[PDB]
Amino acid sequence: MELKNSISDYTETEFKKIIEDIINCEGDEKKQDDNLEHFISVTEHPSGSDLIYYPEGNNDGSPEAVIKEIKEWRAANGKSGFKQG
Repeated sequence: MELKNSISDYTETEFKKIIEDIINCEGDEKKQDDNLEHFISVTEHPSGSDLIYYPEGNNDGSPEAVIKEIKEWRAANGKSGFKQG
């Protein structure tokens, strides 16, 4: 989706509504796919959907641990996470 063209225009909680969008499925699979491009796009986070469909043991499998790994990946990579919340 042609949403906020970067993570630093996201906040952690706007990204939650996208990340929750999918986990719930506010949609028809296709809506998750349309997110899932976007979830690469803003993030640069190389896994994409691997944090969502193949999650590991840091992961709570909720929208929380992905937001975390997006913060934590971006900052570990030296990059901007979302907004300063």
